Amino acid sequence: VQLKQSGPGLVAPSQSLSITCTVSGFSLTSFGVHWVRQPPGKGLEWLGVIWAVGSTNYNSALMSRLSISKDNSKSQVFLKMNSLQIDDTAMYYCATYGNYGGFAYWGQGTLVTVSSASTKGPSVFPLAPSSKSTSGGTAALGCLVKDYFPEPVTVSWNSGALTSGVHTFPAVLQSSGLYSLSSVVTVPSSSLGTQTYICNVNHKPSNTKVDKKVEPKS
Amino acid sequence: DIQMTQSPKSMSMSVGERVTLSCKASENVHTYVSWYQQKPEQSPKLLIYGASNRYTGVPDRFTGSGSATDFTLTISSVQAEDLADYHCGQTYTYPFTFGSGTKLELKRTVAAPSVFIFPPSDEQLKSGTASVVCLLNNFYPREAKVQWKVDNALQSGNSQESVTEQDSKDSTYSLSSTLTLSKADYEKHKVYACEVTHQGLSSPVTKSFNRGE
Ligand SMILES: CC(=O)N[C@H]1[C@H]([C@H](O)[C@H](O)CO)O[C@@](O[C@H]2[C@@H](O)[C@@H](CO)O[C@@H](O[C@H]3[C@H](O)[C@@H](O)[C@H](SCC(=N)NCCCC[C@H](NC(C)=O)C(N)=O)O[C@@H]3CO)[C@@H]2O)(C(=O)O)C[C@@H]1O
Ligand SMILES: [Zn+2]
Ligand SMILES: [Zn+2]
Ligand SMILES: [Zn+2]
Repeated sequence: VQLKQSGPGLVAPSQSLSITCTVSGFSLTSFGVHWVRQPPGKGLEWLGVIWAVGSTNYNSALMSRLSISKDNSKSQVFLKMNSLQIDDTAMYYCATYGNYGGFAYWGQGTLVTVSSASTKGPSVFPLAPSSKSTSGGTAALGCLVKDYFPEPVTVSWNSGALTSGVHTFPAVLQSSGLYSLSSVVTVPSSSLGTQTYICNVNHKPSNTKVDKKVEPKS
Repeated sequence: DIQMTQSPKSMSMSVGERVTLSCKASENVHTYVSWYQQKPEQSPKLLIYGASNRYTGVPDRFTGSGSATDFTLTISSVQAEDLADYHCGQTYTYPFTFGSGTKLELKRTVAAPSVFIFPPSDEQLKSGTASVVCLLNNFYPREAKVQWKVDNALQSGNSQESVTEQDSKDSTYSLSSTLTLSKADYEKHKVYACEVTHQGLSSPVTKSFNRGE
């Protein structure tokens, strides 16, 4: 069983969003698919369901602006919402009970931001290791991911080969209205000249992909 | 309509202790209650459905109970891997609704932060801005204070900070604070310092660099 959703992105207030959920491992003629959303640091909210038989039920608070449809032969379910409000900003999930009594299977989520701002890819700067980022045999280095919008960004190190000791911090909203975040990793201080460390940034809303080598300075 | 109330909002337990999470319904929802686990950067995962049925692959230490309006999730002996937000939901009647979530964190021994400082990159300085980053790595408990100083002047209003969720491997936090100046202002001063207060430190610790070194 798998549910895969379309990508995250920005939409303007008063306009409309669309999300596609592509399912595999089960048939839409036997199982209903629901939509649920989670505003960024809050709880879950159920939006509605299209049942296997094709009828729908919606959250009464939203039903005037919500539509769920599906294409059985393409194993696709569609969410549409219009007259968007700023507080429609949320992580949107497709899910199904499957054969269970709760939401047993979930899509990976689609982060939808409702705003009149621009989409902007980030600048990526090194946080260079030095004497001032070393504590005995352990050194810290990182990368600053600055001035992007909307959320989210993905950060990996050495394309994901390096995961131990990585801390990617929650982004902060700067006074400019753009996000900034850091990602750091700690490594043996003796390794700083002997290993290549690259931060990989992916900003899907803009298709910005940047690789930044992080080296000691002189 | 049906409001689900989870309590407490947060709790802190030592490893090996039994954890109890509470969820209350504003109307009788019989046994149509589920519990979900959610870790950072992950979708929710089903733990319990039908109030008491453990979902596939869920460890035996997780148990659900209750009926009508009072529901409980217990973790018999909590482990590091259980740090997460926990959500309850009712599917008894439309619209289906969820609680607001309970955050579970772990207690451990006090641990002082390692403090690191990073000057702005040359590439950023070319563009007209300077970000200075102070990193507090692997500390416990979460409460900490970061004070920026520029040529001994205490700064206010020009920094932002962010804290990670508690780490499953060692139960610590880390914190990053960014001080932002224009290139023009950055070039005017020599000393940039962050001073850190934490209960694991005898006295506040300072980490600094000098723009002319
Ligand atoms: C493999 C299989 O058997 N597939 C089924 C699927 C499958 O079971 C589901 O998709 C889940 O994955 O279900 C199919 O049937 C659907 C469909 O028939 C729709 C039509 O609306 O109904 C679905 O059932 C839901 C009920 O509509 C909904 O009311 C209940 S709420 C939970 C409950 N049991 N409450 C009891 C009291 C109700 C509230 C009460 N209201 C009154 C008394 O009026 C009150 N006092 O408030 O949830 C049901 C789902 O759990 C049904 O599952 C499908 O998808 O088409 C058939 C397919 O064969
Ligand atoms: Zn760490
Ligand atoms: Zn009953
Ligand atoms: Zn100045």
